[PDB]
Amino acid sequence: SLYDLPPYGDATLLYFSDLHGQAFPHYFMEPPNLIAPKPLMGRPGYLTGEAILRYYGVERGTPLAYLLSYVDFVELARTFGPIGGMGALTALIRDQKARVEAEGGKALVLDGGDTWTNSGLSLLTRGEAVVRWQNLVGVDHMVSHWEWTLGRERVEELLGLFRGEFLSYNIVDDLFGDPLFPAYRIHRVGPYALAVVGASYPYVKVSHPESFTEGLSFALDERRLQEAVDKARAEGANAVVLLSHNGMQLDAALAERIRGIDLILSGHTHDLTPRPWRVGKTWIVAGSAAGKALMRVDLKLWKGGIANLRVRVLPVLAEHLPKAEDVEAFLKAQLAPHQDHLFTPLAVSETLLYKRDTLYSTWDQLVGEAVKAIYPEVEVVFSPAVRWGTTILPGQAITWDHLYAYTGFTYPELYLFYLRGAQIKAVLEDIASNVFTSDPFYQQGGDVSRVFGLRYVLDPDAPTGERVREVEVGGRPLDPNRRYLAAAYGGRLQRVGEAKPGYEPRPIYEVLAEYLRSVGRVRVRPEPNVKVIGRNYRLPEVTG
Ligand SMILES: [Mn+2]
Ligand SMILES: [Mn+2]
Repeated sequence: SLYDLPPYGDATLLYFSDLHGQAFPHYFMEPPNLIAPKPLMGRPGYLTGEAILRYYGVERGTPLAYLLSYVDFVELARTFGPIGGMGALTALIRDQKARVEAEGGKALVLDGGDTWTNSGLSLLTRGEAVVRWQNLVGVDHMVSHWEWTLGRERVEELLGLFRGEFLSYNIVDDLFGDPLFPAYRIHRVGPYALAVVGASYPYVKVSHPESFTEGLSFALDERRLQEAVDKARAEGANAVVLLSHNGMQLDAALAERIRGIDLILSGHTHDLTPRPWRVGKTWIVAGSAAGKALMRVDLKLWKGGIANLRVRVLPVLAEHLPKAEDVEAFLKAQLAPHQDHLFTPLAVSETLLYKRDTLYSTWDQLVGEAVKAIYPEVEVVFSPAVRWGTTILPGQAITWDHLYAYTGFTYPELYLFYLRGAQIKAVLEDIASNVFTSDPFYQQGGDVSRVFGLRYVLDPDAPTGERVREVEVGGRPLDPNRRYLAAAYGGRLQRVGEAKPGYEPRPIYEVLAEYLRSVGRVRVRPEPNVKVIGRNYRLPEVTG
């Protein structure tokens, strides 16, 4: 029994992160690849497939293996059923908190951020229905990242509804530098005091439209973070927990630079850590994503920190959890009007459609194919390599709710523009230098944009300017001076391009629904357009 655990410690943290508004049970496969430059290979955040199972001592075919790796995915999805769903997550959280309290324990419900956005329910209520669900379950704290794509005003509004206490040491006014929210909160846990410090994603300005966060700075400030930890302890905190949305590698670097952080609950990177990652004098536990798991962290505290801890990744399996009737009732009420829109099949996929990967996915290829089919003049389609999304099983129907799960940006516009061949290589080399940075302190936690219509060779360990080679567009060598017509959504690439005259940008999801409804069935087979030097590029089994 995964959920039946004996008591342990003075305090229990019930933690999830990066739900990305996923209201319903769904499928979410881990990436087939998490390519690292040599210096970073074999670390948590860079483990996939069989390697991840071995690292954590997880047996193949188990519920944990199903959550942790792409290995046997389709087979395990049919065996254990879908993951997540606000209903099941709520039921699990409620079960766990009741056990702990009945033990005489103290349980905190911590949300790592990236909760309010990127789903049908979210887009339909501009995030509000997600905030309401949060209040139903009882979230004690949360940090943020994508929340800000709602715009400063809407966030300000929703925080008025949010019953938990929002934290962040780094969101400050861009002129005066005064923090807008509390950096941390101290909770009494028996005779001890536990401080929960919050950190929001520091790269919000360059990752989303600048207008969403005008007047704010989210910059990483070690001096300021260190000072908040020092203050928490001065005020009585025995132990310090960082509820983070920096990204796990950045969290790791901080563990070696900041003093006094005992545990980091790492969001943003969508990682899974069945056993805590020990860095310096800190333990790190990742928050997974899309509601697939509830991390239960039991702490035995001492006057100077965390003496020991028990970490359990609890799978959120809807077929094996009781119902949270109030959550189910609330969702039916919230989405009754939109049932037909959200859940009517648009098309049936014959193969596995997955999103997560360093370089390539079948979902993103489907999108490239959809764009080219509707805009035949397009030569290259740049798809955003976000880590949020969903997974479609073979024979499963694709719905609007799925489209919003995959492309539910608040700025979902597809842009058509010309790029010179030299800009194409430069863009890839640029992304490559960010993703394959050998220094974790500079890591931003993203993947490489998928470019449909081109093929290339990548050397993660080559010097900057030399990582991308042998570029080919439409079966011919890349010509640096030729103007290629490109398409791109969810990013900023259009800013350096020459807009296609006569084209009016429109939401990527409209283009996809139009395509899907027409073809009725899709069968995208994995055909990676990249060759990785020094690495074995892996693929999942897409049938079954
Ligand atoms: Mn996220
Ligand atoms: Mn994030």
